[PDB]
Amino acid sequence: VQLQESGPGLVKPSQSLSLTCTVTGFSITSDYAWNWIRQFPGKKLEWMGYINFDGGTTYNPSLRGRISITRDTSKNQFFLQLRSVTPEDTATYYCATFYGAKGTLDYWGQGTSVTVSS
Amino acid sequence: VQLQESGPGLVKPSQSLSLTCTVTGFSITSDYAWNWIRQFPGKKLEWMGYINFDGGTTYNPSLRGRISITRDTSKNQFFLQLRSVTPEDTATYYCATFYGAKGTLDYWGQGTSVTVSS
Amino acid sequence: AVLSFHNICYRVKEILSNINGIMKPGLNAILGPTGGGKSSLLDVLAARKDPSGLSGDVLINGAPRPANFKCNSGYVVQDDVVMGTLTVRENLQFSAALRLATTMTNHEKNERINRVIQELGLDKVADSKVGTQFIRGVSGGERKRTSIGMELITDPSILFLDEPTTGLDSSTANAVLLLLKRMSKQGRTIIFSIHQPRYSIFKLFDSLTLLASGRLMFHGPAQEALGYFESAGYHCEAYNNPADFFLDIINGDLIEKLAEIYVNSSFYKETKAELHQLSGYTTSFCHQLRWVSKRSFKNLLGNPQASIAQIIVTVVLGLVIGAIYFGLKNDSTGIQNRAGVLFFLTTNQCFSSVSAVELFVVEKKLFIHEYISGYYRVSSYFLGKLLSDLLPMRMLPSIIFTCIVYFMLGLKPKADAFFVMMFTLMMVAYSASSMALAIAAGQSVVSVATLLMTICFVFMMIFSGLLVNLTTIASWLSWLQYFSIPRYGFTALQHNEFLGQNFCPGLNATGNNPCNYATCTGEEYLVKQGIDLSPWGLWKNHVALACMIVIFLTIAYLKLLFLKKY
Amino acid sequence: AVLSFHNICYRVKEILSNINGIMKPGLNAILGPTGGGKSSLLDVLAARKDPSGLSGDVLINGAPRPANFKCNSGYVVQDDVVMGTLTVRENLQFSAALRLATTMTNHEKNERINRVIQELGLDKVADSKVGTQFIRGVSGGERKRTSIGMELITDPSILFLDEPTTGLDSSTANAVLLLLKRMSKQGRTIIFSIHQPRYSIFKLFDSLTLLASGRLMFHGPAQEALGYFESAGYHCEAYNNPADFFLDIINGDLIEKLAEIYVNSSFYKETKAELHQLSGYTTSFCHQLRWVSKRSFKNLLGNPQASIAQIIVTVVLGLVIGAIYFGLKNDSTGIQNRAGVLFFLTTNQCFSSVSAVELFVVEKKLFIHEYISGYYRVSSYFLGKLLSDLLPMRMLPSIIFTCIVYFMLGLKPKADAFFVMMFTLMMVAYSASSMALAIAAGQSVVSVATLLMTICFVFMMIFSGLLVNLTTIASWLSWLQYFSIPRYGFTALQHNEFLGQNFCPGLNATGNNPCNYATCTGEEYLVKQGIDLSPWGLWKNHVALACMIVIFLTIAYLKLLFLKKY
Amino acid sequence: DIVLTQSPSSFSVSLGDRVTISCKASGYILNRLAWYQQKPGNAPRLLISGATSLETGFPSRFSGTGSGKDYTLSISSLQTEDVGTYYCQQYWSTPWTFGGGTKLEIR
Amino acid sequence: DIVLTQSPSSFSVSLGDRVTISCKASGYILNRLAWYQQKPGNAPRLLISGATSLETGFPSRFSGTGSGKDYTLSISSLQTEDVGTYYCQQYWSTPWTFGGGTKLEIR
Ligand SMILES: CCC(=O)c1ccc(-c2cn(-c3ccc(CCN4CCc5cc(OC)c(OCCOCCOCCOC)cc5C4)cc3)nn2)cc1NC(=O)c1ccc2ccccc2n1
Ligand SMILES: *[C@@H]1O[C@H](CO)[C@@H](O)[C@H](O)[C@H]1NC(C)=O
Ligand SMILES: *[C@@H]1O[C@H](CO)[C@@H](O)[C@H](O)[C@H]1NC(C)=O
Repeated sequence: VQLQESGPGLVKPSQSLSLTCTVTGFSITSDYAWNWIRQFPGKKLEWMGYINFDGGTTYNPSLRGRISITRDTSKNQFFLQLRSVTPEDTATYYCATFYGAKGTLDYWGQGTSVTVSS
Repeated sequence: VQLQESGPGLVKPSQSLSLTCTVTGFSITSDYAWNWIRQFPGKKLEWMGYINFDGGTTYNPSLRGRISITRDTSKNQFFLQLRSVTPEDTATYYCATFYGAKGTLDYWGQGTSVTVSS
Repeated sequence: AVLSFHNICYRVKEILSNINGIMKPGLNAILGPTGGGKSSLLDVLAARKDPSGLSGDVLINGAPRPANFKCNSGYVVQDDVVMGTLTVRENLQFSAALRLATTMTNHEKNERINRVIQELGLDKVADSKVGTQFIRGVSGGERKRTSIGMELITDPSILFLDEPTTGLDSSTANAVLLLLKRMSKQGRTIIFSIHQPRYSIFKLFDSLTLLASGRLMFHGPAQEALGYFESAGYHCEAYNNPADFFLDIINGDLIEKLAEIYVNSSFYKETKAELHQLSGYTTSFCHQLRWVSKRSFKNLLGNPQASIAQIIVTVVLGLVIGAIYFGLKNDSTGIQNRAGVLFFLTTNQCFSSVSAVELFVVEKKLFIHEYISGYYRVSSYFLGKLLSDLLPMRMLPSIIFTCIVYFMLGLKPKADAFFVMMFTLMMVAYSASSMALAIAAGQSVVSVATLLMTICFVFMMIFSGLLVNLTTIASWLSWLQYFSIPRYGFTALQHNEFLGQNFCPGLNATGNNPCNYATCTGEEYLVKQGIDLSPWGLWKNHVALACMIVIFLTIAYLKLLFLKKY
Repeated sequence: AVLSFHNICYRVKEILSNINGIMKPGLNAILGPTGGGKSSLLDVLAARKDPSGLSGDVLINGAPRPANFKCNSGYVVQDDVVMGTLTVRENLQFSAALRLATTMTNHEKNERINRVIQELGLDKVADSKVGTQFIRGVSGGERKRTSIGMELITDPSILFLDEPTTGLDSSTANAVLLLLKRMSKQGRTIIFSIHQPRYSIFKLFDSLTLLASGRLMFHGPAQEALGYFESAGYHCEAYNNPADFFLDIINGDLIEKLAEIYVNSSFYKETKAELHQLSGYTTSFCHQLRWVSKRSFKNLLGNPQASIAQIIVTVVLGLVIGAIYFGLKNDSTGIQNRAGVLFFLTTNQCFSSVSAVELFVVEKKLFIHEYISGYYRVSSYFLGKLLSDLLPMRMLPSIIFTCIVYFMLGLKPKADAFFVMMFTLMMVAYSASSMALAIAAGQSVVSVATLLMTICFVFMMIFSGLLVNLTTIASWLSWLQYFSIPRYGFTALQHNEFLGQNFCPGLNATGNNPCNYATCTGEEYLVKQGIDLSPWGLWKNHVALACMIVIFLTIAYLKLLFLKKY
Repeated sequence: DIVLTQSPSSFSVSLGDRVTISCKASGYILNRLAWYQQKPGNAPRLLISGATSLETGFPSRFSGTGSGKDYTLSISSLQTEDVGTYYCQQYWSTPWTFGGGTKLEIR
Repeated sequence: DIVLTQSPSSFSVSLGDRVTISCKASGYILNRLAWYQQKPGNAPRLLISGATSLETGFPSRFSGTGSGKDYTLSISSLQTEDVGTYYCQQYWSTPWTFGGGTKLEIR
């Protein structure tokens, strides 16, 4: 219902990536699934993976082993942890909301941009 | 959305029973299931059987062979046809509406009363 | 006619060394222990082994053995190879219809049989059923009388019996051998071997050859065989069998000691001076496929308890599945029931076709002896028995499962979908049957192939789509889902039946489906299994099974063609 | 010690009329055709038939036969009943630890073995294995030497052999009988029956009884049997076996004609005047269960290819199910996968328990001869072989399925849910195995029971809950869902595993479920199959299976108890 | 089938009072429970769907808290227009039985 | 996976004109299709769910008529505020691919 990304806007190549989406107005352990969507320049959207409401998760098989999503249920946060980064995925990252019984990405974050250079 | 029963308010024993519920405001071949509910004096409600939107039907196993439900899709009517009547079921009959994906009797007819005597 | 053999070195290990002798017209017999050459010299002289092992020559009246020798001689198997469910009249017509040419009349051919069956003395059992486990038949002393006549059809000069007394009773065997001595005075050169005869048998012979451990140890007239060994250094007491006395010498009251005694014989030198005086298809293809399929069809009707049974099994199990799944509801449980019965039908077709292993394995020794005898081609055998046994005994159950359960269950009540289901069960019955012939043909035991058919199905069964979901196997196993026969039938039956259905009552979902994770229509069940909705996607399964019939029957053909025939 | 039998009219059909004779300590023999009483007078005098058919009396030295007659005499089966995987040292210890008294020392017991095995001349093979299909063992000439020594343990006065020469070679058979005649001079009476002996055999006998078609035809010394038939009106030619000559008179070079000549004999009256000259448990229970479970366990180790093979199949089929169903997803397809594999694991326990038919059926002819001789009790036999064969070979594969597939698939990752699954597959393994002992016990053929186990499971498989939905069967069939072993297992694995699960991603349904027909939790799947949610609903199955174990083993107990032992 | 039970077959309450109606099932329903309110002389009107959700056209004085087999209905501070007849319905199986119904009264 | 295709990768239309965007799938989706509208500089906003239903917050100038594999979107009489970027999404399988996206223009 109300989402907000935050994180470092720049990173060295082949080091790490961390983002944080702090959900207000709802409890992230209640209902929904919570997922990450990135958007490359030369716009082609690409879905990354969701964490369920009960801690289970499912990742896009294109991003094998490089991605992991964890949560902190104490303050309604869920964390994107992307490792061994290439300078190709200097995309715009989004945290989003999936109802499940309706099936659509109902709510979308404000959106942050990450650039991988040196 | 808008239902209305009609039929004979009295009948001889062991002959027949016919009712008619003319649905306005909707087409009965579109969405819903359509069913009959009778209510005995000394109030204990009792469900009888539904006809689906596609002509299929399912009857209460307590009323074996005595009931049959047919429809006329030309003018949005569906017919209750109850045979070999006993003077015990001099109940109040209702035509009703079942959403299926919500699961509740959402709409209810005005209600007619049938008495079996001589 | 005479045989004459000289300097035979047969190998696989040389279990024969150098054997010399002629066989005049009379009664030629070969005695010895079972480890010796009494069973292998016979197969060499009847051209039944590999000529790659043979070294020495075989001459007939001054002429070597032609390619027509396997057709101009009679070989008789030890156990009966006769059609035990037919009669003796029908069997000898079967042997006549494939060995004599097509020039002769049925009046001509039946008189030749009447020459035989009157000579064998089988007039009282001339139209009697031969005998099975389930049929009281002709006694075992006359089954042997039947089988010898099967080789007398061409009226050959040279007969090869293989142990004509083993298995009979002692009083039974004297009736056989006195017939053979009555056959001998017709001029027929009779060559055989006995496991431990009796002196009442031994008094009827004319020529004797004693073999043990791959060495010629006597060959001459059977009258002097006792008198030769008294000069050898052994004494025969009174009230002793001379034939048992000969094997008493073999076991030591040694082999190479007794052999060189026979080289220095007065009888071997008469034999050695004899050999140097001498030394120095049939029928059209269409006609064969009639009579092979005609014989096996009577074998199918003549054995009711293996064929009428599978009709009864079909109807009874067909009624039970009609009773449990009585008319299927279009509610949330309806998908589980409809995909339940269709899985049960396709595997019932597969797992019951393990009985097709019985087809080529039980008839194996009849197949081998006939093809060397050359009654037919292997192309003609294979197309006939499929037309006789496999084709009708699989059309019947797929109709009876179709006719009974289709209206008790209340499946999709259209005209074509009744016959698409009928055709689908027929192909998957053939496809599993063809795989059974692809494994069974060539082997001689039933149980090893039957176990291997069992292992092959339970791995095919996992990939059918009911147990596991096919679209969520990891991609390095998902290539296995094409090898599996019960997938293609079950995919076809699901496509025949879930097209115009609905399963959420009160909920029209086919225009829009709100509240998903629902499986509210037949397509949504059908796509989630990974199955195409185009009408190609149905018939793709049928052309798949039709290819698997052609591949497996070909593998079945080549294993029969490239079999070790000897 | 002498026997004396008189006026026996045995019936089932009187296949004996009136047979008279004594049997001196020597070499008593019974010759004749196989249709006669050459195998039925023997079983009467050895007390192996039903005493209801018995009419006459069987006396020993003036004393009639006690119930101690079986424990004081040895009977030797025709085919070898020896443990072909044990050595001869092991079998003779096994026979000694069950027949002799418990007061004897092992140092006493070993010497009693050592005298016998030296008397049989078996010191060179004294620790060699006897022989199986999968182990090269001692030849057939000394398997027979082993089996006779198994009945030489008690040093009885009376021995009963059944066809000691049928199945051996002729050079082999003289070695057996020359050993027996050396036993005959020591004072042990030997009673046997030979199918068609030789004159080298027949020169060694001490008394002869010629039986055919239920009539006594000769009794006396075997030397005076040839001269009697010379004086009967026949002639024996030169070079003839007299034993063949004796059966020559049977078949007509008539039965009642030849018997009446024996009625007017001077050999008959000497028998007649002699028979009127004379006329006028051991071991406790727990000791029996120790040695029996010891024997079948070495049989289980000694045949690895029937026991290692079930382990290898369990590991391989463990890994493949581990590979196909690799970690399961909590999505819409998760219900189809989880309920798939749990249906495959339960039914794998049932259909692999068809090999338990092999347990009592192959051991049947060994079970009968050991119980009539009385090595044990039936209650002691049954609790031992359950402990030795059935108990370990079902605990092992249910752990091997449990250890492999549980953490590959990723089932409910708790402590007890690992063990509840392990315990459940153990219980359903016994219950299917107990049903195999319920049916296969008492029968002697394998294929009828192996068919019948396949029939019962495929009807049990339908009602298990995956094919048909158990809540919507018509009510006059829904009582059959209690009679099926795989339902109680498959319900328990479903109850163990579908409790805290969810299957609609993004949708918390366990507080409220909008948009039904959904099956968005484990309970809504588990109720729709008709399964309780109480913790009793889990363990209701285990007491249901355990009651089926006790019933089926009781039926397995009683069918061995009421068997036709004679 | 699934028979239902409203063992409080009647009540005798006062205005503004918090009353509670229990509905017991003969099996598991898994929140597939309903509530209807029948005034004398009319058709039954839906009150609560799914045993927790509430229908548009009723104040938030009604609330259902069901779990497993023991489903219940709570009316906090009932008005005068809440007198009538209440029924509970399972819609899990096909023969959709109702409860016997209870009838509120004012002392 | 299921890859998607919007072969009209661009347009050049006029105001008040009826435009139509096609979205082709690499399999069956069975109406599990979506539509998003991304203005330049914002997050994607949901337009049509289930390939026929429409979201609260949009006029009824948008409509989707999909069947089988060929799903489409129709904008009748587009305003100025309907310029932007449109995406189609399958949510049938798990790797939820989107379409490549198309971008309307005004001549
Ligand atoms: C009406 C009654 C009737 O007649 C009848 C009714 C139905 C059927 C019938 C039922 N079928 C079937 C079998 C299985 C399934 C499901 C698959 N499940 C599930 C999982 C699993 C797992 C296994 O584990 C790998 C396994 O394998 C077992 C373990 O193996 C290990 C081997 O290790 C040994 C080591 O050795 C070296 C097997 C299985 C099997 C479905 C149908 N198929 N046919 C057969 C019937 N009779 C006859 O046809 C018949 C024949 C000849 C006759 C002749 C004369 C007279 C009458 C005759 N009648
Ligand atoms: C379901 O509703 C749609 C409306 O979009 C209609 O096309 C269809 O005919 C309905 N189903 C049936 C079976 O009438
Ligand atoms: C689901 O929601 C209910 C209330 O609606 C709550 O009790 C429960 O904690 C939620 N599920 C999980 C796994 O948190």
